[PDB]
Amino acid sequence: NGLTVAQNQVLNLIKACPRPEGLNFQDLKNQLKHMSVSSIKQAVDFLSNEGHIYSTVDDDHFKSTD
Repeated sequence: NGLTVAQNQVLNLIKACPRPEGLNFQDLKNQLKHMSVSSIKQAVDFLSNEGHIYSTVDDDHFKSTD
């Protein structure tokens, strides 16, 4: 899909979560234990800007764009 392994790791987790509130940054850290905070943030920022994910009504959680 053009995304890097890191970007896909983050996107796949967000996609795989059907909960209405989505995943927060702590959830990402907890599930991507081999990825640094900076690397996760880098991937999230990219996915957000590209439009693959968005921040929910709650200012700190992430969901996949349908």
